[PDB]
Amino acid sequence: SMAAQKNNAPKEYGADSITILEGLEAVRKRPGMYIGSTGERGLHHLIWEVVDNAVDEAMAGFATRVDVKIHADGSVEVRDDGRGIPVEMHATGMPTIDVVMTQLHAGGKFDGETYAVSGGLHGVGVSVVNALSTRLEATVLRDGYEWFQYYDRSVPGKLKQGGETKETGTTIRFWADPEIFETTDYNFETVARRLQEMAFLNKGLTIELTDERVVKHRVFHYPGGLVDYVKHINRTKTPIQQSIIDFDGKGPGHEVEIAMQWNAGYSESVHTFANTINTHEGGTHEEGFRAALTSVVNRYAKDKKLLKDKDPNLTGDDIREGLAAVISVKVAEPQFEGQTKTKLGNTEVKSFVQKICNEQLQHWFEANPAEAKTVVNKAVSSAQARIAARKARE
Amino acid sequence: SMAAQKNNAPKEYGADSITILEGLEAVRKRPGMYIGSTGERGLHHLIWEVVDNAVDEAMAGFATRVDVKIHADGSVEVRDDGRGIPVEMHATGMPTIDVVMTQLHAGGKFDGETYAVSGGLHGVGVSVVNALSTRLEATVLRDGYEWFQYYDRSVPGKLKQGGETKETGTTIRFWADPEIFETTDYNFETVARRLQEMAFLNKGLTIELTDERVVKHRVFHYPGGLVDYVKHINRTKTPIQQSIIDFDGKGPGHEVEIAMQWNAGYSESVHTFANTINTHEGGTHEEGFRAALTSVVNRYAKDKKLLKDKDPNLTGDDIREGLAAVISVKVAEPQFEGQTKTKLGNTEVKSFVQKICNEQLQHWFEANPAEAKTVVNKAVSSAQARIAARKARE
Ligand SMILES: Nc1ncnc2c1ncn2[C@@H]1O[C@H](COP(=O)(O)OP(=O)(O)NP(=O)(O)O)[C@@H](O)[C@H]1O
Ligand SMILES: Nc1ncnc2c1ncn2[C@@H]1O[C@H](COP(=O)(O)OP(=O)(O)NP(=O)(O)O)[C@@H](O)[C@H]1O
Ligand SMILES: [K+]
Ligand SMILES: [K+]
Ligand SMILES: [Mg+2]
Ligand SMILES: [Mg+2]
Ligand code: NA
Ligand code: NA
Ligand code: NA
Ligand code: NA
Ligand code: NA
Ligand code: NA
Repeated sequence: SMAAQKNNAPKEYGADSITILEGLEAVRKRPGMYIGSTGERGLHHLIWEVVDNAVDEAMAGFATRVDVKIHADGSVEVRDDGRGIPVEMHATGMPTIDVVMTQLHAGGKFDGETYAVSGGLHGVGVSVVNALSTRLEATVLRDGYEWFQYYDRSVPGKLKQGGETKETGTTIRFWADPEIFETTDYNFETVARRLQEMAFLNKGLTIELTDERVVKHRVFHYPGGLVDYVKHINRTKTPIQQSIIDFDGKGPGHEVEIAMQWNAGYSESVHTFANTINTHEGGTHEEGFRAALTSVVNRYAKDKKLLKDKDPNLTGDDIREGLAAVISVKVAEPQFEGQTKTKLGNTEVKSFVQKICNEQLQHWFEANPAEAKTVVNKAVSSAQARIAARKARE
Repeated sequence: SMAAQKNNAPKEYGADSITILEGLEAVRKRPGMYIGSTGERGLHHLIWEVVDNAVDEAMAGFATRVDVKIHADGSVEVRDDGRGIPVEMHATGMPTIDVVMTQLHAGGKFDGETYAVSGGLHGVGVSVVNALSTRLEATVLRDGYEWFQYYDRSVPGKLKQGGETKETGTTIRFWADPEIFETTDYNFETVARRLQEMAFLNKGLTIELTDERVVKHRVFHYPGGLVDYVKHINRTKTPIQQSIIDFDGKGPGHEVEIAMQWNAGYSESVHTFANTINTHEGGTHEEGFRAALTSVVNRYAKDKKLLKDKDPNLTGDDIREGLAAVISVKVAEPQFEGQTKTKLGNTEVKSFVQKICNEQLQHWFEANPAEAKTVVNKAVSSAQARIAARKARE
């Protein structure tokens, strides 16, 4: 109708249509760019960023312990006994801790001088936590003293010098902003799972988790490393072989350890990591591993006549069904996909991991006929049963 | 030995250990944050960023056509007939096009005034393309004239006014930097696949692709939209039902269209989108869809006695085996995971999509017993065959 008609022509698209966000404004306006979502997944990312920085001190050899506490007030506190965040004035004229807390693309991980091998690389993590917290407190033990700083809705207060101490390290306590997050209710089992991974990947490290909100205490320390991680993955799954396969390899700027064992189950349990970061969606290290494994198993099965010349090749899916594996890459110059680091991008890590897996898995299969035969049996007998059922579909 | 021993104690960790990168320096130093990798996946991301901006003009209703050309020199040229990038001086004192090409977190998509619904939201895309190109040229048709700008290793030259024209729009041509990328060899089929998706999702839009490097020409225009996308997905897969299921729903700040059809094959072919962006790793819209579908099929199968009361429930995997589906969400305030936008994060979109799918799929199953029975048969007979084979494993 005439009455319904409105003056609703679109606004002019000009220079003033283009807005520039300040750094921390960009985190608050577009948190998904940095943490994926403002749901449970993104809330936990705040813990990951702070714990990753403590783990980076451990990987450098300075930290031996990470203490994580979820306080009754919903704040998270992460303590390490590493070198401490510098508090001396930065060239920019603020305390160095204020630089990292308030500036994007600021940090000590843009070269290999401070951390040779680190999960950190963007200079963003702790600034995101500050941006998306109503409050952040830091206690740094350095240069013979305690140092205290706080951030009030991301804005620094005045650095305060405390008492004398010979200890060094960093404590970060943050209050996730309820105006950003749909929930601030951390999941203890989610946090325990990730801290357990970090301990399995760093067999010298101890991590302690305490939840004071009204199991509330775990200690994570696994001197048996990736082999014990696979034992843990297979604990509910019934191993179909007595051995855990474990090997490593080294190239210019990169190393890999792989542990793996097949079970009686129908799930793929392949966990991939770079510099302790959980690359949930995989990437070049997982692709190299998968390529090698499918090649070695098919070559072995055909050589040993376990696969008929007629029979189609075993697929990656056929082979990885019932596989538990951990792939841990150490890389001087990681390429991660985004701040959530879901994938390793390094093109050179694909051929490196593929090469080491090809060599080590070919050797293992050749040297272990009884176990190799059971694994090939599993992969075949499954594929064969799946096809016979599919052909009986009416 | 004594001779092997070196003065290799680590450098002091102080204020000068902390470096701040300029914006485009951060893209060149850490391209993975923005494009995932410097391999083939990241190279193609440069095309995606430029084409997404043209698609955003089409979604706003200003552009009708996107022309993509891969030149013999390895440059990519993207033309749209939208409003043009503003060239007038920005408040910051440079031409507005220079602001978007040189500054991170700068753009017209931080509110809904310029673009109501856009894949763009970070103000980063075109600055990444510039940062990772040795050269970028822009031709803007606006205000009665052609305007020309170039960027030389990301640095703007002087904006030049050209001839008169009543036309409006934007052409971007960029030369991917071979010092950043392991390969600059674009894959025609990779580009064709993505442009085809954009056309299926925007049934009024025409996209043309030309490859002049020494099939070299495609036109993408699909007035049949998501229904014709599903027809295309199932073309090699043998539909097991005569219908394509197609429905939509609307809520405050969001809409969804879903088209789906089951086939005789053993693959899941579910493609999910938000504001035309391909959310390859899914997210809240895919989770809502999956939850609804598993609920509706199990409820239907039990109500109709197609599943014995004894029988275990059909799993999501059982149900989605042989499923072709397209989920297209339109959202005023998208939350994407990272600049590669692999996942939709919006918590409210999960319950929205789940609600619409629950209502529309329950209705479709009830109204279409012959097709519903065949789909349940497929899901059961498969699961049943898979289990019988697994139990015959020795
Ligand atoms: N627990 C810590 N101990 C010592 N130094 C730390 C600690 N946490 C942060 N830092 C320093 O602060 C810098 C900034 O940290 P952060 O913002 O998390 O970025 P990053 O770790 O360098 N990279 P990323 O985490 O990938 O964004 C680090 O590079 C260190 O130099
Ligand atoms: N083809 C185009 N036509 C008109 N305006 C454009 C075009 N390309 C870019 N722009 C403008 O330039 C701004 C910056 O673009 P870009 O750097 O890609 O960021 P964005 O599209 O806003 N967000 P994102 O792509 O998610 O980083 C856009 O928001 C528009 O205002
Ligand atoms: K920082
Ligand atoms: K921009
Ligand atoms: Mg960090
Ligand atoms: Mg864009
Ligand atoms: Na009107
Ligand atoms: Na580094
Ligand atoms: Na210390
Ligand atoms: Na030495
Ligand atoms: Na917007
Ligand atoms: Na136009």
